[PDB]
Amino acid sequence: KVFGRCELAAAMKRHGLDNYRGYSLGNWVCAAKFESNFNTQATNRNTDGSTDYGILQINSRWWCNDGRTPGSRNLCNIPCSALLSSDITASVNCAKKIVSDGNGMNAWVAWRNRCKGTDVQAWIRGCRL
Ligand code: NA
Repeated sequence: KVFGRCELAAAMKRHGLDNYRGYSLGNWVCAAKFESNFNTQATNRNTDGSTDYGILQINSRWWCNDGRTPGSRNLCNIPCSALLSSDITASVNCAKKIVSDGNGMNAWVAWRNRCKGTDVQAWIRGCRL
């Protein structure tokens, strides 16, 4: 599923991501924009052989099981495929664990490089929330 900007902002708000660990909803929408272009089916292979999955490009090194990332963990206790669902519940629940891990949203390199410190409220501007 390719979400619309305001459609995804509403789905993230409904699942409790708005101001989760102090990160306003525009932060999460901005991260999803640059990670996946709002596509739940986004995948990216890393040089290390891990894979990033879904709207927030969650990695198999730590967070999900894909059966093909040697030495990895599955801290969200999900198959990585769950992160590609049209239903963002697995992505959001796992993002909550990631952003609680110590480095906040820096865990998402695209958030640090493209969202951090910018006017992230522009990502929810005009959305009925
Ligand atoms: Na894994």
